[PDB]
Amino acid sequence: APSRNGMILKPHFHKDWQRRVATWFNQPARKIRRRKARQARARRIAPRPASGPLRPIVRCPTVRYHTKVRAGRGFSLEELRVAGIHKKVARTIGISVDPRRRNKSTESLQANVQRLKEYRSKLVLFPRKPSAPKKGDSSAEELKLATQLTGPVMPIRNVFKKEKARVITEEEKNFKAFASLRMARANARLFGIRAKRAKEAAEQDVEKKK
Amino acid sequence: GAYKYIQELWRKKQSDVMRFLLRVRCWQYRQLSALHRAPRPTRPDKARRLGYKAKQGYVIYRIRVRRGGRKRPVPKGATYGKPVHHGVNQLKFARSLQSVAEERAGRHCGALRVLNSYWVGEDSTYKFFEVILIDPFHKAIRRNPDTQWITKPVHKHREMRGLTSAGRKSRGLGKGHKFHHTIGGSRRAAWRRRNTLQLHRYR
Amino acid sequence: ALRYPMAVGLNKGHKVTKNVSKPRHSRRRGRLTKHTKFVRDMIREVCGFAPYERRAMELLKVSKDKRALKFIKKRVGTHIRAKRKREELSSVLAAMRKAAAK
Amino acid sequence: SAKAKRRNTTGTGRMRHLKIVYRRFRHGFREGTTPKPK
Amino acid sequence: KVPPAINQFTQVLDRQTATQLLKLAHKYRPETKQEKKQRLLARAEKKA
Amino acid sequence: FCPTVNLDKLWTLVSEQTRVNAAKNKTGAAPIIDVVRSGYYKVLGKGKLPKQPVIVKAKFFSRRAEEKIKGVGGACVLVA
RNA sequence: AGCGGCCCCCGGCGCGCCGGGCCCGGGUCUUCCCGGAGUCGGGUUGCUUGGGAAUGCAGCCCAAAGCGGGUGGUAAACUCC
RNA sequence: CGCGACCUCAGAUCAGACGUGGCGACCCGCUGAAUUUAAGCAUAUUAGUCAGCGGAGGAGAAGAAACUAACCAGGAUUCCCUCAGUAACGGCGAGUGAACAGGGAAGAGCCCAGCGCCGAAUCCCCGCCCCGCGGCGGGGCGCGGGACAUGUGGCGUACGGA
Ligand SMILES: [Mg+2]
Ligand SMILES: [Mg+2]
Ligand SMILES: [Mg+2]
Ligand SMILES: [Mg+2]
Ligand SMILES: [Mg+2]
Ligand SMILES: [Mg+2]
Ligand SMILES: [Mg+2]
Ligand SMILES: [Mg+2]
Ligand SMILES: [Mg+2]
Ligand SMILES: [Mg+2]
Ligand SMILES: [Mg+2]
Ligand SMILES: [Mg+2]
Ligand SMILES: [Mg+2]
Ligand SMILES: [Mg+2]
Ligand SMILES: [Mg+2]
Repeated sequence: APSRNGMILKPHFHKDWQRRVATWFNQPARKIRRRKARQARARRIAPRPASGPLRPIVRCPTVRYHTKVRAGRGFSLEELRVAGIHKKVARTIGISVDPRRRNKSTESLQANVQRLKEYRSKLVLFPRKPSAPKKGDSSAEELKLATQLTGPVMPIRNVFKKEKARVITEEEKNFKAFASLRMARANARLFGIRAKRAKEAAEQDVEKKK
Repeated sequence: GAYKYIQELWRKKQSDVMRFLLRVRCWQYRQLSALHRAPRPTRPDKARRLGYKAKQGYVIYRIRVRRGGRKRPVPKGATYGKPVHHGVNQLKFARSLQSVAEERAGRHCGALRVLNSYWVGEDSTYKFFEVILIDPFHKAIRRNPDTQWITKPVHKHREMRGLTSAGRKSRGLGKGHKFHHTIGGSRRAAWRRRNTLQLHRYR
Repeated sequence: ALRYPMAVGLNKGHKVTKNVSKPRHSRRRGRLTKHTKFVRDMIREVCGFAPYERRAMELLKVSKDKRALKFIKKRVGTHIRAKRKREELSSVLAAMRKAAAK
Repeated sequence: SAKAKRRNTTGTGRMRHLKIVYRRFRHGFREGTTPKPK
Repeated sequence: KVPPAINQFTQVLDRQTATQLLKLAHKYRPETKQEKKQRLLARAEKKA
Repeated sequence: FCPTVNLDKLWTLVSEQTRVNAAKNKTGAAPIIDVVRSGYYKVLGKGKLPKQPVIVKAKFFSRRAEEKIKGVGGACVLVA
């Protein structure tokens, strides 16, 4: 039974909502369990970074997040090859791989390539056993710095550009932005039907010629 | 090799050859019992393709099962209730005959655990399937690293729970714009978190 | 002049340069190798043809094309599969005429 | 019938075998040995 | 009415050829078990 | 998705060094203002704006907004 | 209360000593596979779904192909992606 | 007219293993309502819910695309926030009702068959010697039995590759 000028509402309580309620009373213990697990893992993997392997750069899909950049899941097998790395040992260095990916550009590829090459510069690989065969670092650096990193590795951050001031020429003052947009929508809308009436016009031009 | 030539053959289930054979075997099996053991397969390639290796510890049974739908089991019709639910005849059970057959064999043979199955015959009122079974405690299977996954206490009675190829179909599992239930793992679990209210502390 | 990068029309999009390489020829599935072809045409002479496609080859000798397609479409399903099939069965009759009339 | 269940359950009578299983789990189902002599 | 592709497994040989055929192939039989052990013994013994 | 903005609330995307160092040194400075950086796509002509020859970059424009800018002695630029 | 003490057992983490296994990598040419059937798929029916000229599931009928097959949220044909 | 075989098929207090029943808060699969709301009621809602029958573990299930998308593109599954009381369904009436993208917890990928090469290069049981024996294993010698060519093991599975 309604009354003077309120809202109309539709609440979703006509079921038995009451056997199935959920309390967030275990919120802190859930936090506490994780730390002791998150610490202990990093103690298990002693010098290795706690966050995990390295992850790549990846742009976000849609028109809304068209512009931003984030961290992905795996380097592709194309871009590894360019670095000269095998898809089997990389998992052991700390490198991530997903082979479901593609590449439909070149400027994406060169960036993640240049990321990998800095990585192996800043890497440190211990020898298995005291002998020092190929790709085994010197004891000097191997003792000084052998410690974990805190947080992610080579973090992703969105850079911007700075187009400096410049003088406005006349080629720009005499540009008609709005009208060009309106023309553009139109041509994309009538691109097909024009040709079809034109083709039919030309397919009767033969009748005019015959 | 040869298992290919055989394969394209069985894809032609209407030539004079296969019409002959199947008509002949259904005669035969129809005379035997409802459940009996077979010594060896009738579709060897298919069985190899599901995971039948030819060693001792693997088994083949054959099964008969009657066709049709499901009559609502009650007295003389007369379901006591709404007009929507006066339905007794044009009703269609929610699992396939193939998975039904696996179930009988699992219940009759309790130690033996069930791998998968396939089709070999058809008739007006019967339909015949073969079923592939395993003995877990035979040492040939215990000592082989690549098939002792099933000697764990967890892969009991797969047929009773929907975990073969023929059981996984009826549940409805997939990834796309077509399923959207079973996002959790199953229909119940989706129903829960959607019809479950979450009351935080602070709000 | 002074064309800018529009965001709409026939030619839109933040412009880039493409890379070109081998494709994932996982996309090369369902293609016809010679050894596999030797199989299917061998089994064809051994087992033979089915009754509906047999019924159809009558209509095609008498050049009743339209009815052939509709029969097959009822008896199979989709328009496409029918169109492909009708052309196969015609080629079958071609070798027949080619082989016999000499 | 909740009541009808709870009058005959696993926890109602003697449990003359489970009572020790609980005591044996607490050490690891050891067997075949003794403590140190004296 | 038995079709031919099955029927051709009833047009078979007679006595006089099958004996010649079996009598021949009895010379080209595979390696018997423990005829194989002897073979290996003698074979890897040839390293001296 | 098309977040909108007017002209009055445009010089606030940039700091105060910019707007003051313009109208100064008399080179034809005419700074550059990206809206897609600060989370906006289309430009709208609600208000007015003070006399400096600014440049703007945005995906879309409106008719009156394009006018006011050229009226003050600036320009408009499109991007993808 | 205490980076307090004494005793007993069970842990695991690593260095020694024989046994047996394994002789097991990566850059330029010719062949291979194009791969899993009463199954996809299509009709008609019944239950279900937000899924609407049929989301999903099952019965009965018909029943495939191999530069093919599926998807591309309005039925159908013709074509490009 | 005795032996080899399987179409095959029964028997034994034969030697050696196994399954059944119980609890059932959390989990998986089937089956499955009426009160009630609509100020009446028959579709709808209550509800894929109570009751009912099965089957388990310390978690279970799902799971490494016959995907999402239309972007300068992402990239197994699972839980949280949000998208959202929205798009859509509906005696278009009472009423119902999701997904993607974005940010986080955690993060790990891999085997077969079929094509194809390798003197079946492979497995089980009894016998004897030696270590080890209370989660019955290892090493060696038996012209000792058996399964297997109606296909056992090594190389190798679309990450496109081999
Ligand atoms: Mg009020
Ligand atoms: Mg179907
Ligand atoms: Mg409903
Ligand atoms: Mg039980
Ligand atoms: Mg009422
Ligand atoms: Mg009332
Ligand atoms: Mg009433
Ligand atoms: Mg009703
Ligand atoms: Mg309902
Ligand atoms: Mg219940
Ligand atoms: Mg599991
Ligand atoms: Mg809102
Ligand atoms: Mg509902
Ligand atoms: Mg998401
Ligand atoms: Mg994290």
